[PDB]
Amino acid sequence: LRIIWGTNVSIQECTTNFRNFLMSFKYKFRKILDERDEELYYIKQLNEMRELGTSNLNLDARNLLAYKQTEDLYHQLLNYPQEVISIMDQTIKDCMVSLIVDNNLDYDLDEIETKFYKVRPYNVGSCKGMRELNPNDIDKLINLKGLVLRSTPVIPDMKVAFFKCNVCDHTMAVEIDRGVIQEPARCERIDCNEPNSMSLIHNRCSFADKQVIKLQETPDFVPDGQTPHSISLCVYDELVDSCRAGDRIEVTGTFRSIPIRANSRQRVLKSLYKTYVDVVHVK
Amino acid sequence: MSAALPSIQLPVDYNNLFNEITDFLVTFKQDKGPKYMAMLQKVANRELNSVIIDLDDILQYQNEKFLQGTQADDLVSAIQQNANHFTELFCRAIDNNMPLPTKEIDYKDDVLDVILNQRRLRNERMLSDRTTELFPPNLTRRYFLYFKPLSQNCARRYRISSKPLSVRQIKGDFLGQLITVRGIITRVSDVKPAVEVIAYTCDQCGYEVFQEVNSRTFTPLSECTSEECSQNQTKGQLFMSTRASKFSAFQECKIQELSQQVPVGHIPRSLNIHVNGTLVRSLSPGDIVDVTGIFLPAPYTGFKALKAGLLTETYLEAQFVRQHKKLTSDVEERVMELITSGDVYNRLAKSIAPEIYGNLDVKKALLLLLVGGVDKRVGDGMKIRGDINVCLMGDPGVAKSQLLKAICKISPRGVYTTGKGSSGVGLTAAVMKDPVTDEMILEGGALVLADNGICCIDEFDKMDESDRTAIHEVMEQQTISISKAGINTTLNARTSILAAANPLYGRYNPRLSPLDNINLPAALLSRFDILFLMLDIPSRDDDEKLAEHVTYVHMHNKQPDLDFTPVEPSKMREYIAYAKTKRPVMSEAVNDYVVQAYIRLRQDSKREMDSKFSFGQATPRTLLGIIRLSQALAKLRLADMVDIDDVEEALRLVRVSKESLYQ
DNA sequence: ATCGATCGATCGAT
DNA sequence: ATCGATCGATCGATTTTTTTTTTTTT
Repeated sequence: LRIIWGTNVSIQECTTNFRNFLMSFKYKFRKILDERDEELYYIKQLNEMRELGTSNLNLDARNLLAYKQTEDLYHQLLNYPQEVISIMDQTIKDCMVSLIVDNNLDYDLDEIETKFYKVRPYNVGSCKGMRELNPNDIDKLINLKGLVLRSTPVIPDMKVAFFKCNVCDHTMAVEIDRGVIQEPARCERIDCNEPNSMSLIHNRCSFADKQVIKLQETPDFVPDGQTPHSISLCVYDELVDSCRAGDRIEVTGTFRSIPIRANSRQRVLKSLYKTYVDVVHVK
Repeated sequence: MSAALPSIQLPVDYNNLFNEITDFLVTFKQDKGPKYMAMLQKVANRELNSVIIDLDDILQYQNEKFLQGTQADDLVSAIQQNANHFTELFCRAIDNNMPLPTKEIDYKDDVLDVILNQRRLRNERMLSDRTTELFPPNLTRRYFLYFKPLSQNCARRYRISSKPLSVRQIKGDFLGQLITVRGIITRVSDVKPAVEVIAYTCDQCGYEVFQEVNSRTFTPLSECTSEECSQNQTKGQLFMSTRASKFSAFQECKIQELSQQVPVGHIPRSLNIHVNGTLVRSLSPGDIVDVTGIFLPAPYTGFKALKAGLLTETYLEAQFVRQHKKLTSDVEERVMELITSGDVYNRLAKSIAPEIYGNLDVKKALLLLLVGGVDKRVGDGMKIRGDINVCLMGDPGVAKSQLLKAICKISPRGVYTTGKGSSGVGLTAAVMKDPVTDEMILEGGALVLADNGICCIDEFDKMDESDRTAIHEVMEQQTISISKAGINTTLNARTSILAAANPLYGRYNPRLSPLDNINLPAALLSRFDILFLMLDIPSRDDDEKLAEHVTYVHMHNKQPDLDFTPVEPSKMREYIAYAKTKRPVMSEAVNDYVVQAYIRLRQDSKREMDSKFSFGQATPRTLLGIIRLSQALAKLRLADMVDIDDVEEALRLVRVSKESLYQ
C-alpha cells in the first residue's frame, strides 16, 4: 500500500479518499452545528470553478470533520500539509478532468485541464496568537490574525537557471531545482567538453514572485508582559502583493524557519534558524 | 601530547560516583517505590519532558550514603563548582535505567516520536541487512532536565548554592557555577527553537548525518560523509533535513538589580541570561525573581585575535526560576463580609484611599469610574461610553497625585501616567529600533496600553497639544488613530480616563472666574463628565485634625481607626467586575425624571448666562453620562433596577463637583 | 581564524 | 617516453561603525 517516508501517509488512495470526499459531502459538518443547500458543497463549487479557469481553490477546512472518510486525512493533512497540498492540487486537476469526461468536450478542450489547479486550505484548528508558538510545530497549518506592518517590494526567485559555455556558445541549461544550483564544468557544444566556465545569463532563466511581509499580529489575550511580537512572511504568486499592509487578516500557513550565514561571507550559519510564515492561505 | 595540555589529577572522581549516581538515580526511599522510578517512566509515559531536580534530596541520600555508610565523597561539593558535568553525565545514565515501552505511542500523540522511531526504524534497518554507527545518546533525548538548589533549612541542618546575590555580587570564580541571584527581569527577547545537530541526507547513499553545533554558530558539512559514498567515485549530495534534526527552544532575558543591593554610586547592572526548554516562557520583562542557574561563558567567534585575553565575558544560564509576588463561586461569600455589612456604596467609598484624609465625597465618585458602566449598544451601530472621565482641579499639589497612586494600583489595567511623562507618541504605537533582535518593531503603550482600564494622569496642562488631540480623540474613545508613515490604523482604546491638573499660576484666585483659572481647553472640559475642585482654604479645626493624621503617621504604620476597616483590594476588586456583570436596566419612572431635572439644568445653567460661576450649557453628554452614572451607581447596588435615589444620587455629585468655588 | 588561489608534482594516457 | 590532468600543500586575504551638540524660524 506503499507509503511516504517521514509522512507515513501512503501515496494515492488519499486521492481516492479525497475524491469520494470531494465527490460527496452534502452536510455532515452541519451535524456538528446540529442542523437547525442539501447537496454537497464541492461538486457545485467545483463546477463554479471550471468555467472561470481561475484554479486556486480556497478549500474549506474543516469538512474532513465531521465526515467520513478523510478523518485521518484531516489529521494527515495537519501532520504534513506541504505534501498533502501536493497530491490535492494535482488531484483537483484530475478531479476536474474526471468531471469533464462526463460532459465530454469541455472548454475547448483538454488544454483547460492542462491548466494547473491548487488548494488554498484555511481554518486549520485555531492557532494561538504568535508568542505561544512551539518548536514542535515546525511545519503545520496555522490560523493567524494581524494587520500588516510593512509590505516589501516583490522579490524575484529562482526556478530554472540558464547556462552557456565558451562553446559554442551554446544555450544548454538546468533548472534551479533544489536550494542549490549545480552547473557542470562541461559541456554542451561541442561535446567534447571542453572544460569552459559555465556562462549564466540570469535574464533568460525562470523567475517567480516571493514578497516579504513583516506582520504584527494582534491575537490579543496578551500574556503581559509580552511584547507586541511580529511575524515574518515570504509567500508566493497570487499570495504575493495581494495582501495590503495594515490590514488585520486570517491568513494561514505552515511554520517555517531557515538559517542564515553569520559573516555573510563564511559558510558558517548562526545556530538556531530564523523563522517565517509559509502563508498557505489568506483571509 | 605530554607537556603542553598537561594531564592533571584532581582528588575529585565521578567514576564510582556515576555508579553512586545510579545508586541515587531510580532507587530512593523517602518519597510504594522511590519517586525516581515511576517518575522516570512518567517521562517514558511521555506526559512529561522537563526533568526537575533539587539539591534538597541529594543531601538526605548523601546522608543515606553517610550515616548510614559506607562513606563516600560528596557530590554536591563537586556540583556548584562545575555541575555542567552533572547536567549530562549524571543525566546520561537515564537511558540505562529507563523502561523500554513504557506504553503505547499510538499515532498522535505527536509527530517526531512517530518519526524518531522511523529514524530509528531507518537506523536499525541500516544494520538489518548490513550483516556499525548508531544514533548518539545526545541525538535522541526529547526531555529537558532542570535543577533547583537548596537554600535552606538544609543549610541550617547544618549543611550555600542558593544564597541570593546581586549582579555586583557576581564574582569571576562563579563561572561554570550553578548559582542563585535575586534580580529584576529585562528584555526577555522572544524564544526560538535551536538545533543541536543538523540532519543532512545523502540522497544517493542516504543514511543520516549528524554534526554537533555549539553556541551561536557552526560550520556546515557538505558533500557526502556516508561510507557508501566513501571511496566510491560518487559522493552523494546532502543538505539539512529540518524534520529530521532535533531542536531546542531558546529564550533569553536581561536581569536588572533590585536597586537596594546597589552601592550608593555606580549603576544598575543588567544581566544576560538565556531561557531554554520547558523553562521557557516562564518569565516576563521587569518581573522580580530569585534566579537559580549555572553560569557559563560563551566565547567567541570574533574578532578572536581582538580578544584576547580571552576575557571570557561569559553569561548566565537559567537552571530554575523562583518568582517574587506570584466565579462567582464561594468568592461571593468573600464579597459577603461586606454584603452582610451593607453600605456597599459608602463603606467601600470610605474604603477608597484610607491613607489620605477626608474628601470621601471625592472618593465617593472615585468608586464609580473604578466601576463605570454600562456603555450602550445602539445597533446603528455607535457604542457610547460606557466610561467615566474625571478631572481634578486644584493647587498646590494637595497630594492629589497620591489619589492616582492608590486608584490605578487597585484598578485592573491600572496605568499611572503624567504630562511629561508619556507623550502622545507614548500613547500610540511608535516605531523604534529593537536592540539585539531586529528590527524597527513597533511598541505602543499608554492609551494603547491603558485601554479597557483606568488611566491616571498628572501634569495634564503640560501634555501640550500632541497629547490633548489624542485624548481629545480618546474622548471619542474606543479608538486610536495613526495616519503616520505607512501606518493607517485606528486601534481601540477602551481606556478609563482620569487626570488631575493644576490651576493657572501661581494658585487659583477666587476673584478669577471659572474657565479663566483652568489651563485646559473648553472643548476639552466639555467632554469631561466630572471635575473636583481641590482649592484648599486653611481651617484651624480641620488643619489640626488633618495635621493630627499627619501626626498619626509617621507615628505608626496603621492609619485607619475611630473607626473603620477599609476593604483589601483583592476582595474589594472581586466585587467590581462581579458588579460589572450586572448592567442595570433603566426604569422609565426615574427615566423621564432625569429628563425633567435636565431641562431644569438646561434652564438654570443657561440662566447663569455670562461668565461668573458657570459652567453652561448642561449639554446632553453630561446627562448622557449622568444617566450612565446611575447605571454605574446601580452596579454597586447591582439588582439592575436603577432606583431614583440611585439616579438622584449622581445629581447630588453634579452640583458638588462645582459650587465649592464659593469656599 | 578560515577560505581562498597559486603551483608543485605524479601518475595515467598516447 | 612526452604529454597531460589531477590532487594536494603551497601561497596569502579577510573578520565593528551612529549618537549628543546643534540653529535658522516666529
